[PDB]
Amino acid sequence: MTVDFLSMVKYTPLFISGLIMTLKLTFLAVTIGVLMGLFIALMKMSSIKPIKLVASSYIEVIRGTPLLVQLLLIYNGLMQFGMNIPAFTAGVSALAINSSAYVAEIIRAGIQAVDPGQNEAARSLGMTHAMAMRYVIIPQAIKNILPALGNEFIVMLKESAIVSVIGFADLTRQADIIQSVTYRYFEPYIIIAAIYFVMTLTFSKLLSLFERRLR
Amino acid sequence: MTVDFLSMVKYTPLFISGLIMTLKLTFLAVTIGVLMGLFIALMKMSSIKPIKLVASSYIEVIRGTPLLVQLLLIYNGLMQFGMNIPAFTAGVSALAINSSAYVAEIIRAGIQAVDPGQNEAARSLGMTHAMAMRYVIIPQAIKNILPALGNEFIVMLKESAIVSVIGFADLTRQADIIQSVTYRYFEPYIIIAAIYFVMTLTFSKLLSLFERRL
Amino acid sequence: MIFVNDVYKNFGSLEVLKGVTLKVNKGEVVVIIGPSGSGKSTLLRCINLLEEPTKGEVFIDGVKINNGKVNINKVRQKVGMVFQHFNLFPHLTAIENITLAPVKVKKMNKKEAEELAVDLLAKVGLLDKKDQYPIKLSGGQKQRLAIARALAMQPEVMLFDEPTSALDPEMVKEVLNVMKQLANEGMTMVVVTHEMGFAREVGDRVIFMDDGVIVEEGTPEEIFYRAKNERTREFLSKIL
Amino acid sequence: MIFVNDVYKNFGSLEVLKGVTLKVNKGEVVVIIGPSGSGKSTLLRCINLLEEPTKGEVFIDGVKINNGKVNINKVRQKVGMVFQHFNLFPHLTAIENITLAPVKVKKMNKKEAEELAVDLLAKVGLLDKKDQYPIKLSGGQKQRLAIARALAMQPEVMLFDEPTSALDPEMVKEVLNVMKQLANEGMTMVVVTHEMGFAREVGDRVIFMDDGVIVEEGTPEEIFYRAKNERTREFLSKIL
Ligand SMILES: Nc1ncnc2c1ncn2[C@@H]1O[C@H](COP(=O)(O)OP(=O)(O)OP(=O)(O)O)[C@@H](O)[C@H]1O
Ligand SMILES: Nc1ncnc2c1ncn2[C@@H]1O[C@H](COP(=O)(O)OP(=O)(O)OP(=O)(O)O)[C@@H](O)[C@H]1O
Ligand SMILES: NC(=[NH2+])NCCC[C@H](N)C(=O)O
Ligand SMILES: NC(=[NH2+])NCCC[C@H](N)C(=O)O
Ligand SMILES: [Mg+2]
Ligand SMILES: [Mg+2]
Repeated sequence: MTVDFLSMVKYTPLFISGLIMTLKLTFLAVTIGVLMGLFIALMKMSSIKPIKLVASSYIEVIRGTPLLVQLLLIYNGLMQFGMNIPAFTAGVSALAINSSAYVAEIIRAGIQAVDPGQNEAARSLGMTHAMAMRYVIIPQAIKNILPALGNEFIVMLKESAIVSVIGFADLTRQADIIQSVTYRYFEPYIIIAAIYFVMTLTFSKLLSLFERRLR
Repeated sequence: MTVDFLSMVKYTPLFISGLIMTLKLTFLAVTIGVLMGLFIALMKMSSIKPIKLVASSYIEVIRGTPLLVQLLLIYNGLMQFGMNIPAFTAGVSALAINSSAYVAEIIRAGIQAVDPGQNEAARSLGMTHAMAMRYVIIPQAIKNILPALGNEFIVMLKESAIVSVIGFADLTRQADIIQSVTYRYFEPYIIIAAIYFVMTLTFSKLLSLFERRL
Repeated sequence: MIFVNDVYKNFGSLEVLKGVTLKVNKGEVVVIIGPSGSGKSTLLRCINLLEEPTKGEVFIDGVKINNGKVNINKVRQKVGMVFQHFNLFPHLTAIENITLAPVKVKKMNKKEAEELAVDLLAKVGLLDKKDQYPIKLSGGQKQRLAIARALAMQPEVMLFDEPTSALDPEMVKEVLNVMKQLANEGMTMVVVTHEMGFAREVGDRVIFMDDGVIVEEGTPEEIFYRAKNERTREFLSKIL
Repeated sequence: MIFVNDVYKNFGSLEVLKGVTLKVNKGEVVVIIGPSGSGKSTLLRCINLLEEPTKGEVFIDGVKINNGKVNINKVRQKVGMVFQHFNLFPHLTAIENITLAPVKVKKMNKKEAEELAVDLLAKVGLLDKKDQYPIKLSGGQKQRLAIARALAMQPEVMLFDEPTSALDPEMVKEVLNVMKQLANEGMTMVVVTHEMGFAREVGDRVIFMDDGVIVEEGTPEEIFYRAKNERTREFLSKIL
């Protein structure tokens, strides 16, 4: 018809509920994606060729391949095996895996980014690779890593909107729900985009602010 | 049932048709996103405060907000205005817009990446900002920008899978089609992943090589 | 010709110049020395307005250049600058580096520009490198090319911001010599340097700066052999 | 004590060391000089195996250390290294920087380590900085701290890779002095430097390298006044 944002007001509980769900989804995935990611990174550092090969292949394949395809592969692709996994666990799984790959890379690069002189001094003072790692390199790598993790989360908020297509009731899914009762798609989409934007800004502000204290 | 990849073979033309469609979608989207993107960057360089403000707001909103939501905003959100834009024009528009913001940032950053000494020397020799830009800075900025454009395209290939949800016959949509006739989702999805992967590798090699050449 | 008048410069909370005054006339070679972070390069860079004073004014040829009421390009045409890190244009050949500005700024005829350039290349001993790109040059060669480039605009004063400090030790003399030759030809020069030999040999006047202020100045022999001030003697005792 | 035997080093297509041999006995102060890119620092770094020879061997205390048939950490316990760019551990305080290796490598008791550290800090004139962080120290103070740290492992030889090249001029002497003190105390030293004064004052031997080879060596006065070889002469003439 013509635009009516006031009609949208009454749907606030749906928007807020969608938001909380986007939060819940992204947090859990990213959290799991980190623990997995750390584990994947450790594997890629193994001298044992098979393990490093598997970590590299995992990482490469996951980053080199669309998140959507991974989502559907878990959700639709598993049905024919007598699997009926809920939308939530599908989204969480897919996002956590995707994130695990990107996080693994983040760790490798946070380590590669500490000046190689540090390792040189550590070793020159008689320290083994292990000791140099524990007392010198890893503590600094960590300060490289934390801000890029914080950034991963922000990116994953936007990314998680994709579990809407699987019918999970995130912030994006709301626009379907609402339109079913209003026949209006435009206004709730604008509102949802706006919520995504404000979230992005909020967390971005925090993170950089966090980075400066850190450094 | 249990996995059967050989059954999948006869469906080769569908994968190929989908693949070709992802390419055409992505080439056209990025291409438009670049031309648009160059224009947006130029605006943000304008001294006229309103225009820089508009370009800044545009960039910020688009990058801080999900591509999906933009797609649906165009496709679904416009229907109620008596609009029935195809899945294709919707997808191309969404992708070109998203890409335009990211490219504007790439450009700004490729310029910011040339050592400030170059500009200082240019001006110190009497050259105006315009002359320093045309003869010294821009030629170097470009060499910064091209590899990141090349990388933008590669990212957009993966991104473009998202127009499948809008019913566009891309590489990802095929898995629906095939399963409607096979009841198999897994195998066509694996095959699709393989194809995205090989595309990504191929283009990564090629760009990197071109990069190695600059 | 050059008149920096009681300037101050701050980068944020960092106070770099704290009331500095410098006058230089045609033909002088003025050399600025002092401990690191004392503000030497910042003063130098105020003269051609690559830095803008927070207060104070800079006049060239008697006209104020930091009041926004002047064409700064015409000003920088007269006031050349040679940079610690060369700032050669990497996509341009040696001659092209040299001829770019005369052709584009002065609108010189191209054959003429090419001839100017070959003269300058010949002078700084780089003629056989005219079609080479900066990448292929050593540090010494790069700085000599940069000097040629600045000379091509025929400025009335040359500013040198520590032109040999990024050079390897085997490479310093060849740049300093070119500088000396310019001094011997009457070129007006303001040089910031860590090479005290240059100040001794060709400086007409040596300025000693400490903590954002000029604390002592005089002829080379005054500063290096008869310095009145305590800070000057101290700095020199650590350096010489 | 140290025997580098006909070593070669290449980084890809770049040939850096092209057959170099160096012997140093207990108590010598050997100084390596030469034009940039001649391989000085790479030779230096072959001694404690921070670089691995492509060919040739290095023996310390008569045992070969580049055949993988040795505990390399224990080797590096004996051979200290001082870096051009300090390589201080930023997250560790001064004392902590010093005591880190003895406690974790030698398993020294923490009070013993702390006492060692305060002796070394007093020695290099940094006692009032014991609890400070590297970011608060000047270049001179940083390099003196790094030296304290290396000494804390009580090595039998100290390697210095251009330890003042990144220092401001007013800051060189204080580091050189510490080095000289070590030389006067019989410490075995291999120093790559651009500061010829150090070689003059306490060097036992000067090694001149050019294009990946040792082209001439001798005592400091032999090299600085009576250099036989043309390359040595050329280099010294651009340098002295
Ligand atoms: N454009 C800038 N923005 C912020 N800080 C700056 C800028 N230019 C210089 N500084 C800082 O101001 C201080 C003064 O530097 P300057 O180079 O003028 O001192 P200097 O006496 O020439 O030192 P040196 O002999 O080490 O070159 C330095 O700490 C420098 O890092
Ligand atoms: N680990 C490395 N990887 C790649 N290249 C290296 C490495 N170490 C040294 N090089 C290169 O090998 C060459 C030899 O450098 P080296 O430092 O041995 O010479 P140098 O005589 O110490 O020169 P300078 O006096 O300028 O330090 C240099 O060009 C350097 O860039
Ligand atoms: N964890 C991440 N940052 N993932 C980024 C995903 C990028 C893109 N949307 C894709 O699916 O390939
Ligand atoms: N042109 C781009 N690179 N876009 C990246 C999009 C990232 C993410 N999938 C989003 O929609 O927010
Ligand atoms: Mg300076
Ligand atoms: Mg070196």
